[PDB]
Amino acid sequence: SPYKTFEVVFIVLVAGSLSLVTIIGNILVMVSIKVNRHLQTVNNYFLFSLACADLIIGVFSMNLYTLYTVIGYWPLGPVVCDLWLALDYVVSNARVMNLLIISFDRYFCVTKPLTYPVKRTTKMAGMMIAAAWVLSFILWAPAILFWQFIVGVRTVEDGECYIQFFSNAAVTFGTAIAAFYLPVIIMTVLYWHISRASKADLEDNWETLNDNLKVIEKADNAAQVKDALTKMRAAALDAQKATPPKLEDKSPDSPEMKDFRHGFDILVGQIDDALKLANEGKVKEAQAAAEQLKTTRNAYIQKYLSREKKVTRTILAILLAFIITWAPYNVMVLINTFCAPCIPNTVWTIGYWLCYINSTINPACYALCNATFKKTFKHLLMCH
Ligand SMILES: C[N+]1(C)[C@@H]2C[C@@H](OC(=O)[C@H](CO)c3ccccc3)C[C@H]1[C@@H]1O[C@@H]12
Ligand SMILES: [Hg+2]
Ligand SMILES: [Hg+2]
Ligand SMILES: [Hg+2]
Repeated sequence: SPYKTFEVVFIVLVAGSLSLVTIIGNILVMVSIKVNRHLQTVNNYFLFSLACADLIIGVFSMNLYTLYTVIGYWPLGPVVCDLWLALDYVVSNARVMNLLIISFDRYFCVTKPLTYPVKRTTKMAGMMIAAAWVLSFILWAPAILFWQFIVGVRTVEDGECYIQFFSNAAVTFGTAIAAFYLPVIIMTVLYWHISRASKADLEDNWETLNDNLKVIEKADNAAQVKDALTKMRAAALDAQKATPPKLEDKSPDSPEMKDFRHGFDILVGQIDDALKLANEGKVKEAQAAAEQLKTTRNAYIQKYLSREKKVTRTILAILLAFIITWAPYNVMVLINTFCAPCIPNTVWTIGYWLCYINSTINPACYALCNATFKKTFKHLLMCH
């Protein structure tokens, strides 16, 4: 049997690789926040706790589950089985309520801007996270570890490992409704109000100008400099015709409004001088003209202040990675209520692993898309 042996070797290598990636990715996130004060924001306190739960899944949950399935039975005894099940459900429950914290915290920043942001400190973020881990422990740990003593008998036979009060299929489904389906519904409606609040005009023109200015700096060919120069110049004219939040509410004839438009008139003059050199053949000099643009922009940035579009996109990615990876297991629980043979044990293992995969791809939802995390990752990996 040369094939059944290769499947075991393939599974061990794939499981060990996923566990290793989950460990490294989440440690890099947690260490980056600790060593860089620029990453010590309220949002990253919630991501630190999220990466903290993902690290426990990669270290304990993934490895103990791989040993369980490869050997074919539970070899570590009943005590370690209860501790593993309790740790798995508490850490998972803390993740779900962590996503609820991120969703509600973002909801009150767009619906209560005159009240909530001033109440949004790292001490409040630490208390909400601490309360989430305490509530998760109280909900799952005593029931998983001590239900056998309440009923007075341990029905989990030797070599088996499962939650004892889940012997009733309807009980498992009620758990799926309260611990997964209801939270996902809440996070979906919360995001629906987030994207509708994002869907005012001054932030859209200034963000387009700054984003296309970076594209010129890191452009590989001549098509990326032409598209960025035109789309930025279009956004610069729409940002010039509008009035910024100026002090004292000054008329268009004021020296503040005249010099504000004059700052954009200098920028368009340098943009067309960069567009010229890009067509003369000095595409490298047009990229050197972007530094002159960044100087003029910085010389007249005192009239303006938004990365909130990226923040909303980041939350959606974190929520979708949670829904997509945890949905297959929960529909198996639903089908299990009326047809247990409809879900083979191989399908159960796959659905259980997909939930673990949520911890693997979670850092890639935000860390590999944020400019500050990338710079800190490079610094953590270079040899001093
Ligand atoms: C570690 N898991 C893979 C186990 C199986 C799944 O369980 C669930 O999806 C249920 C809701 O049906 C759930 C339990 C606790 C917290 C959140 C969800 C995902 C997580 C959770 O700890 C268990
Ligand atoms: Hg941790
Ligand atoms: Hg933790
Ligand atoms: Hg992702």
